[PDB]
Amino acid sequence: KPVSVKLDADIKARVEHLAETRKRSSHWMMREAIREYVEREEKREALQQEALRAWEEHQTSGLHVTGDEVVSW
Amino acid sequence: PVSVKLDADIKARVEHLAETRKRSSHWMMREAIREYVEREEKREALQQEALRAWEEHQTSGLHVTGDEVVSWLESWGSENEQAALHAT
Amino acid sequence: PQIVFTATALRDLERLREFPPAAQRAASAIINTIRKLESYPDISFRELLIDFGDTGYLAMYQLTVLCIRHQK
Amino acid sequence: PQIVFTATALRDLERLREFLRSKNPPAAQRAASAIINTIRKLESYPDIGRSFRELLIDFGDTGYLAMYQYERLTVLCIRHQK
Repeated sequence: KPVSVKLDADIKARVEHLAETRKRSSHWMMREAIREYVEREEKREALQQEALRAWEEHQTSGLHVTGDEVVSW
Repeated sequence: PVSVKLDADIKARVEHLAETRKRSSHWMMREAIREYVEREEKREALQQEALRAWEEHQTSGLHVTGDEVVSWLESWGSENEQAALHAT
Repeated sequence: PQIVFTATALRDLERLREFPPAAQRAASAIINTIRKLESYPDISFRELLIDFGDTGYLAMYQLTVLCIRHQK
Repeated sequence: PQIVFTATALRDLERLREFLRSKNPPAAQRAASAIINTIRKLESYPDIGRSFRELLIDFGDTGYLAMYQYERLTVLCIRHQK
């Protein structure tokens, strides 16, 4: 399912230069660059949700802490 | 500029991700390539300095054995440490 | 600051505890981490670092509300 | 194989050492063991990576990257910080 992307020129030049070296296609080039991005942000914004769910559980209940001295657990 | 890319199901994970962190799908994709080419240009750099390092070793011919640096390394952090020599 | 801890961060510690000097080892790395937070909270919240020995852990927080500390 | 280091790999080790000082409290002795493990696992099953390949050496905070070649003495060239 093709989709157009406006490139910053100068990069496209750096994109196409690494394609000369690696002896691969400028298309498969970015074809990975998109995967490795989401393949990383999918996990990072997955643990963001974990910590964000903890905030939801606190912002609606009690808690303890001080220092090695619990209070309202 | 203005050239097109085509992905498969991955674009769905993109468009879904380009909605969670509420960002532009078209923007996100671009950051991907920059981060990529930046990382990947640094990999191409490590290649040559690796490749060069060799070319120097093949010409110079000098080296150190793993045992010597194994000998060196086992004294790291234990006050009386050591150095490294250079055999030919 | 008051240096608070969440339930999700509390159970992430009990997860930790289970896993040889360690009983009194990694505990010291967190009490250091705890008390340097009582002064320097660093700085959108940032879950701080944590390193002792084998590998390091990840205590995310925001009172400094400490929510979730996963193994990285 | 002979497991040989290059001059470039020795001084990547030197940079490395002189660093850890201001790096991990006692991970100097922790990084050292990781390399000797990587050194003597090259002495045996010599392979891994990506016509020579690379090899990652993991220890504590983060890890480094050994690069090496070959047919009877895996010359070890370059170990930068990744």
